[PDB]
Amino acid sequence: KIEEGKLVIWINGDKGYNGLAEVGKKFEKDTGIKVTVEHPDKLEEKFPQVAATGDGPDIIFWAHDRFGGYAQSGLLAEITPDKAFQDKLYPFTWDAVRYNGKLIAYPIAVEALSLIYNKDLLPNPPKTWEEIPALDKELKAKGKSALMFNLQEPYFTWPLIAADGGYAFKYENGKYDIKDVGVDNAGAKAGLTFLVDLIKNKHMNADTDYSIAEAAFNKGETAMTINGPWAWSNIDTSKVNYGVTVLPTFKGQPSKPFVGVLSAGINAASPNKELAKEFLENYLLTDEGLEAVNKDKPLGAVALKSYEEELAKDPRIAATMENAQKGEIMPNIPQMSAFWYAVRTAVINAASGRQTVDEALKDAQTRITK
Ligand SMILES: OC[C@H]1O[C@H](O[C@H]2[C@H](O)[C@@H](O)[C@@H](O[C@H]3[C@H](O)[C@@H](O)[C@@H](O[C@H]4[C@H](O)[C@@H](O)[C@@H](O)O[C@@H]4CO)O[C@@H]3CO)O[C@@H]2CO)[C@H](O)[C@@H](O)[C@@H]1O
Repeated sequence: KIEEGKLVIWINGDKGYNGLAEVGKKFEKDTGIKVTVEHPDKLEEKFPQVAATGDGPDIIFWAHDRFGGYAQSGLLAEITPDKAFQDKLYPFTWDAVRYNGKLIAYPIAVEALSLIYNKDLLPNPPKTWEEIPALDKELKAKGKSALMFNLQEPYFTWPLIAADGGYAFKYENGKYDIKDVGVDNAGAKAGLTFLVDLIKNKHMNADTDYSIAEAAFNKGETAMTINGPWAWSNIDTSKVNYGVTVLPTFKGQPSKPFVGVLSAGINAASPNKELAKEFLENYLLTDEGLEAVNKDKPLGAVALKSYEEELAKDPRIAATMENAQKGEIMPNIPQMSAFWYAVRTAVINAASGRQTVDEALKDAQTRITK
């Protein structure tokens, strides 16, 4: 089901697909081949399924953490750029899309969660997690709340779990040791207990998801939320007077978000590798290609140095870079998806009272290490 002569791109629904569509149109305008951009639900799970058949998109966008597993299944072409092109992007973004010494994708953007706050309702954001219960009780007196964020997805809670010492896989020599997993140590247990105490004492609800939290913030019902740059767009249309700052510390330690590098990989089963390379290197990864996407939903701190130089004056980009620096670049090993599924279950079970914190995280460590 090759087709040929066209490009099909999958990208997640939260990202600037309509912008990327613009960039596709221009490529189609001066090259003649059509580019259809789609955003299937559950594309990152679908990809290893369809592309296994020899079908699916020519180009697949997702954070880099999924890209080791795809590479291990031989689903991605090795990419090949001259030293000149490589010099156009930041080096650490290349490291993230290397699997077994090979490059498996092009880096586009560096993503890190920030604290987003309603300046009108809250001139100074808290410096610490510990001062959030008190802040909530003040605000509830006026029918507002302190903080709502998506609790269904472990990506949003990880920064608190990691803060006092939790980790995914220990980095040994050049390897991650997949048997040394830090989701059940004292640091992780401290962080998840805190969150669970926030819910027990009605400072937020176990059921809050991405939509609930986004609506509460953008209507001015909650003073704070935790999200990444793709969310800024929807806030601007609400005209809420917002700032974007460092995440609060916990026990004196910085919150530590897992940093994701938005990457684009070429399906090894594509009859269109050359057209794919062309589109990416010469259309998308230019100041003009990147701004068209950014205009639709912001990318974050972008991998292309020339555009980042223009973006870096923005205090939002500055905050994004400050949280990224306190955080850690995710592994891209195949075991990352196993990690995520276990942790997701642990958080949801702990937050809902189905399990104690200690039970939840012990299960997760057992599930991850086999
Ligand atoms: O089991 C039901 C759930 O399973 C599916 O979600 C899985 C994904 O398949 C895994 O890849 C992983 O997801 C990670 C993701 O790989 C990682 O990048 C990060 O995702 C960010 C993204 O970087 C960022 O750009 C923005 O889009 O937000 C994403 C988080 O929403 O974190 C994810 C973990 O939160 O793990 C999940 C299970 O957690 C399926 O897609 C789900 O819809 C389903 O709930």
